[PDB]
Amino acid sequence: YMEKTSSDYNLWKLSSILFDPVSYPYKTDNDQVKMALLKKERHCRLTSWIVSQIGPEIEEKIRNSSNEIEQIFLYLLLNDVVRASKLAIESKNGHLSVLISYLGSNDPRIRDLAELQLQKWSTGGCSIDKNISKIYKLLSGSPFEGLFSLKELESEFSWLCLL
Amino acid sequence: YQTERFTKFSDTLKEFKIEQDPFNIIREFRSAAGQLALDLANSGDESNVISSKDWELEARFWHLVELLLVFRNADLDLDEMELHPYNSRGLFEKKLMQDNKQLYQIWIVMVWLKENTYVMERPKNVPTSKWLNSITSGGLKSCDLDFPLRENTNVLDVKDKEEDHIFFKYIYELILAGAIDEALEEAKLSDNISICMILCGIQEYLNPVIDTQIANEFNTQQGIKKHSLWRRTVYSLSQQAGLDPYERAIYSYLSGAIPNQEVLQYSDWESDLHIHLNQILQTEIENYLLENNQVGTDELILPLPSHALTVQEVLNRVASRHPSESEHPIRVLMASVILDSLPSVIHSSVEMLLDIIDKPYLLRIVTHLAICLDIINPGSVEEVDKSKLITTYISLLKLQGLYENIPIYATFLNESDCL
Repeated sequence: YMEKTSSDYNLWKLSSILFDPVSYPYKTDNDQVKMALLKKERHCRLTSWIVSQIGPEIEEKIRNSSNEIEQIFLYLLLNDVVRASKLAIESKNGHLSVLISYLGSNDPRIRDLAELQLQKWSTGGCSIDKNISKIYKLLSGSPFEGLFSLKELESEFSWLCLL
Repeated sequence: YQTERFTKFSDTLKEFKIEQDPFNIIREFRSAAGQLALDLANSGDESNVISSKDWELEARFWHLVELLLVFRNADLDLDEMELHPYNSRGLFEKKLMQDNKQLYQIWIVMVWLKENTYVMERPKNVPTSKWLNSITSGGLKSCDLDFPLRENTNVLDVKDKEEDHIFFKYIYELILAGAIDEALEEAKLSDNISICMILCGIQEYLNPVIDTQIANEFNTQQGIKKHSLWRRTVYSLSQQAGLDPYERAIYSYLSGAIPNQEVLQYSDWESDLHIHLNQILQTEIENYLLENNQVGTDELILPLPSHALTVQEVLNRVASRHPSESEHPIRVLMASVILDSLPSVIHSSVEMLLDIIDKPYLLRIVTHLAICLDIINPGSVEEVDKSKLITTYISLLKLQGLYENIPIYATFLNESDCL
């Protein structure tokens, strides 16, 4: 009963995503499993939706960037791991590219390793590119909660974008 | 003393015929050959280094035989795996390896190949930290692996490149040897965190919670969901020059590809064969996944070859690429075992007694193999062929003056009457 364009529709939709029960049609070995799947599903819809909202903001920002690694980061802002990986590849940033492929697997090894690399840089590290550090911070799993913190991006992005 | 040898093999046969499982025979044959490999090797005339390698080779042969015949013959059929589409790629990979024995065999063989791969000693005096020389000279505006790729390699100090070479070569040897854990340890400890991270992409995704049927092996999700991507990402990385040839080699191996010429030129029969079975395997898995819609279209970034070779053909190609090595008589048996065309080759080398007599190991090995085969698989080798083989080997037991242990070999014919 509402226009898919109206902000109202956004309110009701987001509210549906977070609160309305999800159903998972396929039968599951035990029920704690079910619970886990339901969590993944909900998470995926929420994050697809957030990407729907922040979409144009970021696309504008990518339009105006003059630096490739920054673009790679912005593609990560749209939760597009693959195009980040691709641009990395293309802009000859290959290792990063590989690293990028981890974003969204929650591999704690990779997490503590990324954080480690960041401390080593932030203790000497004569110079590290401003956006590579941002990407590593994403791999760290705690991008504001941190000591190389993206919190300052508070002033450059929609709160929703950082969330 | 060493002219004891036949005893050892004979000895093993004694023990078997007397505790009246037969796979132990071969296991012992292996150990026996290996023990002998050590003897001729340690202190020796440089005429012995040759027959020493022919013993090490002997040993590897017995091992390969054990592995394959154990899997093929101790086949008592277990329970089928019932997947759902919601299941992770990890499970589908597992299912594939369960259901397709032809392909698991390829795995077995690769495992054997790795087992017997040489790895250099761990590099000493490794530096405190990565690219330290470039950092110290000033001129690394970014400390990330991709920086000198973004703009001319002139950025990296010579010594740094030289060290990256030492590292990537060592990691590569470890990867070809199956030493993945050691490779991750080296990456971690040598301040190559990002490379380590690259090595972590090797695993397909599993979630113990969803993929119930492995909620035993795992307590936590692991492995990476967008693997077809990972794989193209790595392969593309592998094709990007201005990287050390061993690093590119690594990424080649990981993507199921064939490493660059600079590295491949130094690979031997075993190494090369390994590389190409790896390729078969990788291709076959990814195809298995496509036939079950467990690959997402977004991830097909790049073209990788889809057509798997057959083990037959890989062998033929690797053969023509390494003729000398290929033609070595125990490595022919190695291949014969791999393809199962084994009694096939027995009857063959049998007719070569009717330049097999010139090399000493051969006539022995074929005989003991034939014995093992008919023990494990009654019927395996033609009755006649057993007769002919033992006949000729026995007459050598006579020429060696070891009549003592001839009855043991007799225990396979009524022809024995004639002794």
